[PDB]
Amino acid sequence: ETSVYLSELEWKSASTGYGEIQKDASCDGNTITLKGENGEKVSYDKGIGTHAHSEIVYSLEGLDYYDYFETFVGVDQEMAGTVASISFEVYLDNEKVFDSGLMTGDTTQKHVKVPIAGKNTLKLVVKDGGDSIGSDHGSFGDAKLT
Ligand SMILES: [Ca+2]
Repeated sequence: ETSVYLSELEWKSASTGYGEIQKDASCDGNTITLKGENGEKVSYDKGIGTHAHSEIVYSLEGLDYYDYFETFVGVDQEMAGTVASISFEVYLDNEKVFDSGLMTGDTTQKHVKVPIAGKNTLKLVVKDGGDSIGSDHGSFGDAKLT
């Protein structure tokens, strides 16, 4: 495969603040949507939908073929207009490689492209923005190894 969506992979472990970690859907089971730079929604066919506090861990064993982990991140726009407040962190082995800082409902999505050469484990974290988990629907749009 020229690219492998995370939603094709099985995780080593996964926690979430609500429900199921959803493959190719938001945590509420909708098409994943994030806030675009034009103010409008951007919809994603593939991705991972979860809820703060969430930690999802993937082994990269047998996936050393790929150069980058790539995803868009943001508050899932099913929660536009709410108190949603989260941050995204990405780890490769035991170091943080991406940190969005605080993102609320109207915060434009961010793109992640981090190199995975020589790494064995990819960990995705969605934190609760320092308040509560209320409305903390965080989605990884187009999340993939490529
Ligand atoms: Ca929050």
